[PDB]
Amino acid sequence: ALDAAYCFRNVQDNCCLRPLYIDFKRDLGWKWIHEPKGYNANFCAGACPTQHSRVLSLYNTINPEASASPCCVSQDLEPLTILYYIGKTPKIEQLSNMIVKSCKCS
Amino acid sequence: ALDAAYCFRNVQDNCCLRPLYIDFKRDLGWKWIHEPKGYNANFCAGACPWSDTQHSRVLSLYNTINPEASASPCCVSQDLEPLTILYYIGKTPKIEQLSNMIVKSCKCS
Amino acid sequence: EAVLTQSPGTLSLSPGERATLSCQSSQSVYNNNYLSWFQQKPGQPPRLLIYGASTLTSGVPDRFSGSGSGTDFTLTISRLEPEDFAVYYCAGGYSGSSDKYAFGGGTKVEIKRTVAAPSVFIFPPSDEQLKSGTASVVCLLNNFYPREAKVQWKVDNALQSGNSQESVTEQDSKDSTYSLSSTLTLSKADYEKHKVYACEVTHQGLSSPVTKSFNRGE
Amino acid sequence: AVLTQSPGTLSLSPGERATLSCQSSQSVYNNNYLSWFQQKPGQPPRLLIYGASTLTSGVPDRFSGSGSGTDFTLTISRLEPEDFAVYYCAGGYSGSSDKYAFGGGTKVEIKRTVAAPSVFIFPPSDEQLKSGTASVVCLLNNFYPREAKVQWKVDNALQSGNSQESVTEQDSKDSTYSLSSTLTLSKADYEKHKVYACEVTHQGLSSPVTKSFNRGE
Amino acid sequence: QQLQESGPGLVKPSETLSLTCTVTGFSLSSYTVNWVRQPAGKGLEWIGYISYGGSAYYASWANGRFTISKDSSKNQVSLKLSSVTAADTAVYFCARHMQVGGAPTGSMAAFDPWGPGTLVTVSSASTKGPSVFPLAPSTAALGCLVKDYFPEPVTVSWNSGALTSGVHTFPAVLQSSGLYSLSSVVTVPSSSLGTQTYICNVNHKPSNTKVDKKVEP
Amino acid sequence: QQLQESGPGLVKPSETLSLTCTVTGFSLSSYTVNWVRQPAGKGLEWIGYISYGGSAYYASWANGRFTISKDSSKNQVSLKLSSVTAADTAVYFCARHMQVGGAPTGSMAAFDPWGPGTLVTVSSASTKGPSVFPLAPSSKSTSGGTAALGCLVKDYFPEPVTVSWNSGALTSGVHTFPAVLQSSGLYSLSSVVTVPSSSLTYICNVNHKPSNTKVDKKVEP
Repeated sequence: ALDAAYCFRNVQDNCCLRPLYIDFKRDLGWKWIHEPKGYNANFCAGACPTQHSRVLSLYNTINPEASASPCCVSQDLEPLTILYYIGKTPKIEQLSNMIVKSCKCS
Repeated sequence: ALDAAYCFRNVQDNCCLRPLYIDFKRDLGWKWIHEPKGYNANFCAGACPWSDTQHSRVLSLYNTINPEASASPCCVSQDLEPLTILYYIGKTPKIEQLSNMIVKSCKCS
Repeated sequence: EAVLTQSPGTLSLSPGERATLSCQSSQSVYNNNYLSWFQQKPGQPPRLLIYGASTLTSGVPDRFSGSGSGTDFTLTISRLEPEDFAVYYCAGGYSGSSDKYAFGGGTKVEIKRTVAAPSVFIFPPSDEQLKSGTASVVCLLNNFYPREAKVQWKVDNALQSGNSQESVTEQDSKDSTYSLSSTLTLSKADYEKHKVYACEVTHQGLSSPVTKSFNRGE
Repeated sequence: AVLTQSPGTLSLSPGERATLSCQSSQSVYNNNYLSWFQQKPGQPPRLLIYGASTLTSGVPDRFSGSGSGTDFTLTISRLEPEDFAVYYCAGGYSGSSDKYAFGGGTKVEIKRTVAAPSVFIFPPSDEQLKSGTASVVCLLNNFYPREAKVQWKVDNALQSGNSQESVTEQDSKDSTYSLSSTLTLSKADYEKHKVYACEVTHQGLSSPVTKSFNRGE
Repeated sequence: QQLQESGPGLVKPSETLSLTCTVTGFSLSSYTVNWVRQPAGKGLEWIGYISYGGSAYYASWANGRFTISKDSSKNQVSLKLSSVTAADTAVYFCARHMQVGGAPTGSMAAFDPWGPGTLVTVSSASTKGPSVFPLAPSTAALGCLVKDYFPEPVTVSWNSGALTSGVHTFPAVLQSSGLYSLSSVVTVPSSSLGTQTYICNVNHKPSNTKVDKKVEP
Repeated sequence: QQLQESGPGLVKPSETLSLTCTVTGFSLSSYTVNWVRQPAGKGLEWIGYISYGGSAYYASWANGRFTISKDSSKNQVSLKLSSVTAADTAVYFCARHMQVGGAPTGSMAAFDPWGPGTLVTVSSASTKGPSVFPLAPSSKSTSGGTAALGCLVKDYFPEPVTVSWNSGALTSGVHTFPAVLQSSGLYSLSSVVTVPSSSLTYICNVNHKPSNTKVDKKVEP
């Protein structure tokens, strides 16, 4: 898969997961989160040399007039657990789809 | 929202659903498929100036605040649908459901 | 990858005659009908005539028609009009990761006329040109037919090679003939070394090669 | 986002402390996205300091940066002759366009003891005299300060608007300058006169020095 | 309904060629746009396309030297060609696929409309006016030899446009030197040599040169 | 770790400028590459970048005229400038962000390494090679018996010319002056050297890449 394990120590130019650390206060302007201060959001990027993308890739070779060319984009997303305060009361929340875990050419 | 109802009415330069008819024998070389002869697969294409997931909104915000922007968005599939087909094993008919064959909606990711 | 061979290279016909142009593809075109015909006039882009082997484009006269499938195609002009003398190209559409389309080499539809031997003329280098450092000897073959003609340069005895370039005009829009010029280029020093300069002309319309000559400094 | 660098120019002796200011119109990202560069003529800039105060690998200890937010300072504690350059600051910002911007630069010149130029005059070559133009060259070699008055005289007549000057950068070690003054005349005017003189006035010379030649011998 | 190619007249070898195709009356999201070149005296050669869907395809001979792309917001299709040689001298056309992409029926290798074409000349030679020489008569023939000019476009007329019959202006030839050369001739009654003035009017616009020569026995 | 700019050198007004920056020793998927220009006698100006992640960002003054993109399969970053003007004459540099993108600590507005820079002259004028003339040696009778000699490199366009002495063997005491723009629209410069008067073989190696000119002039008394 195009994940952290495959991509991170193997920096190449084709579609891959790329590291991105985001600081909540500095980068997003989200001043309310207590923990963590930031997190590894990551992103997908690179060249692209599902069944729909596989049929599009075959159609683009067989038909003289190709349709769309593939994009490097997020495949699997993961939640991020945070700690914030409502007054002086602690509140743990799982924020959905905050992290990209793997990429795809689509 | 970037579906056939919205896109196939006004040809827009920005991201969204594009019609595409695929003939199995002519376009894919899949000569063994008895039914259907082809289908409306569609595709996604166009400029992304347009924020579906929390991660996409985060990246979009980060790209404006950090001096060093990360990735830029592009037009890709959002909702997919299967396609049922019919083929024969000798004279025996076989019905199969192929998942994620049709693109119903697009997004900027 | 795919190659479209148009035959013949040149088709010489009179207005009113039937024209048939062939196009043969090395591999079958996509869907056996991805083949179009185009006409091209000088200084203009190509004009679309027929698409999908046999469908006439709007505004194209009915005298044009196309036929064929797979690898063998023909364009027919039922009765040639004067405006139909032009270069015609076929274009094929193909499967692949490259070479989605290809054009054939083209077929020139030329105006037919009688064999005409050229009127030959030789021109020695000008007084003005010798003043620089180069010498050009010009041989003019005026208003002939067919296009094929041979020019051999002869200095004293020696047949020349690599020091001449020839140029042909388009068919004249009044008498449908060609005119050819061949220029022999030599340096001022290489030119003063010899005396008799001759243009030997071979054409269909000549019984024996024609010679026009001068003695340097006449 | 505008970075203002001050002073525009500073001239200081080897051993002195150079203090360069950089004022950002808006806060730099994370208050420390400010870097310092040194640029020598015809060369790409050299990174010195990053993150307002972090010294780049191999950069001498005499360079140090400080400040946070909007007010930044580059200090060169014990100036060396090789430190002549134009110094630039660059800031990092949030935004849809101006992610980065450079300051206008501060030119640092090294002060040295006044040195008079060695003066040479070169007639036009016979090669050039075949064409229609005659170039007469005056060279002012290894002097300080940069200020120098060069006057051309052709048969004791002062020349005006027919000469151009060019100056080298300061030398890396001795801090001196060199200058060329070129008098352009038509070959016909050149061959109509006899004495060609270049008169040099400089702080290192008690009175002007003239270097001349006579065309012909 | 319209396409217009634009580019530089000349490119020096090894440099990169950039061409634009400005589109009017149709959407680039609906139609595939192609590049087709035509070297002097040769046939049409398909280079590649940028599809209605954004996919770029090229001829196998392209060897990755070409990039075809588009910008819908500007109604522009681009061609970028790197490491340009003399073999790249040609008229470059942009041609639209006849029909919209994606339907059960395609364009069937039809291209319509086409742009007028843009001439690209790859050469290290510099813009130079021609030297024209008479080709003196002894029916007689006479003419002018329009030699050593750059770039390609020259116009030749006789007697200020008045003489048109029997006029034959030959296609130019590219010489080993990189300069062009052509001849213009005219057959006239031998009896008119001496009373009828014969002058060849040569104009080379790229160098602003206009030279007219009398041709007499 | 290297960056190297390539460009046409001379561009006609209103035409498209196309620059290339060839990268060695680092991946474009790890680092952002910026374009910075510097007009003659002016300061550095950030034009924009193509980020490690593929995002292009430009200075406000760019006004859509610039396009910065990359092709990591060719190890190349590009800059495309439409409708050039005299105002676009400048040295254009390629400069990398100091650190890899996306790490908790960014590059902190630092750029390193930089390319050597490529000069772009926007002009209707054509390429002209120089004439190289000697500056015959002028000897000193005392003060160490030195002699100054040189070469005048006259009437070339566009800039630059490079001058060396005795194929690079002679470097001490060499003063190659900045080029001056003459009233004719062509450049001129002198390169001088001080040698012992006692030794009076000295050749000045002149190279004008735009016109493919290479002159080896022997300077003698």
